[PDB]
Amino acid sequence: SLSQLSSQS
Amino acid sequence: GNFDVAYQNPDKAIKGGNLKVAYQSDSPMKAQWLSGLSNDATFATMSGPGGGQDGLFFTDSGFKFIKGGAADVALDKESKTATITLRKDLKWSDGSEVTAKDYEFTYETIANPAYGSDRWTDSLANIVGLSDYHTGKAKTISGITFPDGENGKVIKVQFKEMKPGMTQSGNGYFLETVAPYQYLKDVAPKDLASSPKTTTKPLVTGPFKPENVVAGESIKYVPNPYYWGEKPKLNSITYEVVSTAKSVAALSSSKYDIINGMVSSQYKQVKNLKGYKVLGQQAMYISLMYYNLGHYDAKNSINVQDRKTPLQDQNVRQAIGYARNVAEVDNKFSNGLSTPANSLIPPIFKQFTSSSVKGYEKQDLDKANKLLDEDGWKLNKSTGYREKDGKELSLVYAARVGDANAETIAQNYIQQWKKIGVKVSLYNGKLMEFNSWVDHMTTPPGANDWDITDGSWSLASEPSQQDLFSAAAPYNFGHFNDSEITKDLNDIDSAKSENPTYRKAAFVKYQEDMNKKAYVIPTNFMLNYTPVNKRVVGMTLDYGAMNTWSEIGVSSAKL
Repeated sequence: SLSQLSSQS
Repeated sequence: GNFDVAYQNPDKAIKGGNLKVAYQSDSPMKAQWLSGLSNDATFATMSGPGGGQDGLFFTDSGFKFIKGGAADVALDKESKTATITLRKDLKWSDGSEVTAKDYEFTYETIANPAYGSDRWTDSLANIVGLSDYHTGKAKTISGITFPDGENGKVIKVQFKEMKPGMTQSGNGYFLETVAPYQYLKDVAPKDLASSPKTTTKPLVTGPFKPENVVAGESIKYVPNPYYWGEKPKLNSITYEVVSTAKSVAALSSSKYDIINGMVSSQYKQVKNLKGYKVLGQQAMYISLMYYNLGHYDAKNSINVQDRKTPLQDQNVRQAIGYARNVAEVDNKFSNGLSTPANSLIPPIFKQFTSSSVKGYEKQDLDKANKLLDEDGWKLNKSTGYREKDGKELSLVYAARVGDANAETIAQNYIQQWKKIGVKVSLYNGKLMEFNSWVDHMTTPPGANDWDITDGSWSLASEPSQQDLFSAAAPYNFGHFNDSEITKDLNDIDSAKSENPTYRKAAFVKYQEDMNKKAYVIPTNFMLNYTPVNKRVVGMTLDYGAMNTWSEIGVSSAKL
């Protein structure tokens, strides 16, 4: 994969 | 805990299914089909049916590179190289051949600053003649070579030093995607990021192609006729958004077959819903608490730790970390799907996790109270907040938007910080919307007016964290710079870390230094879940399942 920003918490 | 990773439907599939997928997100689809120009998890997932942003390599269940995918990659220690071989029958969706230059173009779309990408890393400087190309001292990448020309199917990447993560995906020492050079070459490098040819009308390599793309909403996938692998069973997949408030209403309505990325708190509501099987896996994920400790100088690509704040003192960082009652929140709201984190490495990389590492998973008001008293922050018994040497201890908390509990959780943490004598207040007296949060943190140089914030991630498939926290990293949103943490990050990828006993230790030290230095406070590890409708066949979350989009199908109408 690759590093990706999430909306989660 | 333990779910099913695959829904094992014995009912065989029809010829022409119309699958209806969705991803939970309260912000418009930020559609970008070039891996190197994108930094968003919602669209990483939504690009799946179209070859997951044009990734080349198949892998096993532990993300180790295997043969069989769009390309193979042959590492060699003596040469210090990676020989990448494109399939002969690997073409783009318009029918054009995928060849050497397309792979190499991916390196240009990141390394060449004209395209305005955020994804360069010191890791890429490990490739020969690539750093000079990046700074503009050489007009080509000497390390990257084409044994049988630009139209040929072989690329040879010569490295300076080999690295231990090179056998695994997401390592960041070499790239794993292609860009359609022919289709894009005549668009101005600076224009590429926002061009329709890389947003609304792209070329793809995956099993399905985007026939239509409704910007900030949806994609209609139909089978890509020029796909190398198996013929898909489905006629068309629609991948949409799908907000948090309407997710359950959509599942009860049976509007979607699959909904990826649902918040942990909606699981108790979704479990009860029949007509769906709820799968789940260990999420490749981490949530954090950032401290603004400086800025990023882009001219010199470097983190500078220069922001003036009490959070520059190690004790204050720890104290604020020890205050939080995460365990409480996770039990009260997260249905056993989020576990407080003890460190930066999530359990999915089980080799490198260890319960010898204590972090901030246990509430310790009393230790925090001390830590602050011992750094000259004395409690003002009149007001109940700590004052040091004139100034009151107060910080701004850039909390983000989330579920129906989002608001209650943020105010809960203020109480906790109030309990240890710190006065926290929300950024602009309101919760922060995501896309605006992204801009505020991700855009250089860095905002000036926030002290604390939260920040989630879908991590790379290789445990090394050089892209997030290295000195040159633009994804270091705290903007700390510490020669010891630079040494830890580096020692994990050292020649000595080929021996996995050694690297096991290098990762531990990293995790213990990173918790002790407390520049970032880890919040939650997380177990994924996806509700799959009972009519769907061949669905699975199994990593190493390399043909899910080809083998998946339906059986009529949804339950």
